[PDB]
Amino acid sequence: IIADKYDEASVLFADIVGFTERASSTAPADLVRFLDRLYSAFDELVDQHGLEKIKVSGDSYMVVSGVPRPRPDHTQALADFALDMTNVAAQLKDPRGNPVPLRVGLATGPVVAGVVGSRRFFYDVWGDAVNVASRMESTDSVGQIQVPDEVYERLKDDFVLRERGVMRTWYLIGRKVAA
Amino acid sequence: QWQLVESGGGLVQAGGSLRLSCTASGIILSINSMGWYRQTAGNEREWVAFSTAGGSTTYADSVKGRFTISRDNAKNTVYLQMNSLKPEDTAVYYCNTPAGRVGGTWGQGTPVTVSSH
Ligand SMILES: CNc1ccccc1C(=O)O[C@H]1[C@@H](O)[C@H](n2cnc3c(=O)[nH]c(N)nc32)O[C@@H]1COP(=O)(O)OP(=O)(O)OP(=O)(O)O
Ligand SMILES: [Mn+2]
Ligand SMILES: [Mn+2]
Ligand SMILES: [Mn+2]
Repeated sequence: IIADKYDEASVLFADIVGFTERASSTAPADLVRFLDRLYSAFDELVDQHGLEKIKVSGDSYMVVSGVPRPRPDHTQALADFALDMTNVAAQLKDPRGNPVPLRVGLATGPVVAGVVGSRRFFYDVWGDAVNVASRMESTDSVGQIQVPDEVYERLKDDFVLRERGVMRTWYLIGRKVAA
Repeated sequence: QWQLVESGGGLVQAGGSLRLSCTASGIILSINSMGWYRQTAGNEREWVAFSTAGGSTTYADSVKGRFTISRDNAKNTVYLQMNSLKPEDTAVYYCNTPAGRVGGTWGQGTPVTVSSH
């Protein structure tokens, strides 16, 4: 009922590639153990970075930066988290020794946030940056972090990005070693 | 080879101070996150301090205000200054990247003991 508007925020959506095929090929107990280990790592990483996980929807995972506490480096902070996230997914092997490939989408812009007290994920975030971020994950290529121009312009001096081959998007490659 | 060797541990009495170092070789510190963890035994390694590549720091509630994590990119090393040490802080301390933590690749760590000797 109570909605709060944030002018600046950055939103991440992460989604497992091929999880239907994984879930159909894995015993239910081992699938639960795999997902719990992956999400326990993700949850730890979120609090380590001081961010907030807003929604976990099956094999989807939504993280916000700048809400409820605004920070001037909200886009840069989410980018460092996203790179840690994909590296965690790359190093975390199932009992078969295969990584769990992700699609990750990042966006920045205004959001609205509110408390829905009767829910588990009782703090909801919606709005422009959430809608763009979901688009970025939706159309992402396997294993990449896809971002729009507005994110690119905020990361380009500290991070390496490559333009994806009307809307132009970019792949977040990693942190610059030196400027 | 990719390794992380901790050092700086030892014996201190309550209220004392220690400075732990974590030297990294095989990775470039400036593009990686680094965290410090402790294993008492009543649990597995819990994280107490975390430093991102942009310089953000966060700490566990139990140690915040008393511990400070910091970086030295030239030496490719991360530090944990420990102040106002308590018996509850006695543990083996390790450093690790997020990838090393989920990968289970740990160094041998450094012992920190808080008592009277
Ligand atoms: C064996 N697993 C299940 C058992 C019972 C109920 C659901 C599932 C299950 O696997 O749910 C997941 C799919 O099978 C479930 N699902 C798949 N097909 C169907 C389907 O035909 N009906 C229903 N109800 N659910 C389905 O959606 C979920 C994954 O959606 P994504 O969009 O993330 O797809 P993805 O496989 O990750 O591919 P991508 O991300 O790489 O694009
Ligand atoms: Mn998926
Ligand atoms: Mn869980
Ligand atoms: Mn999904």
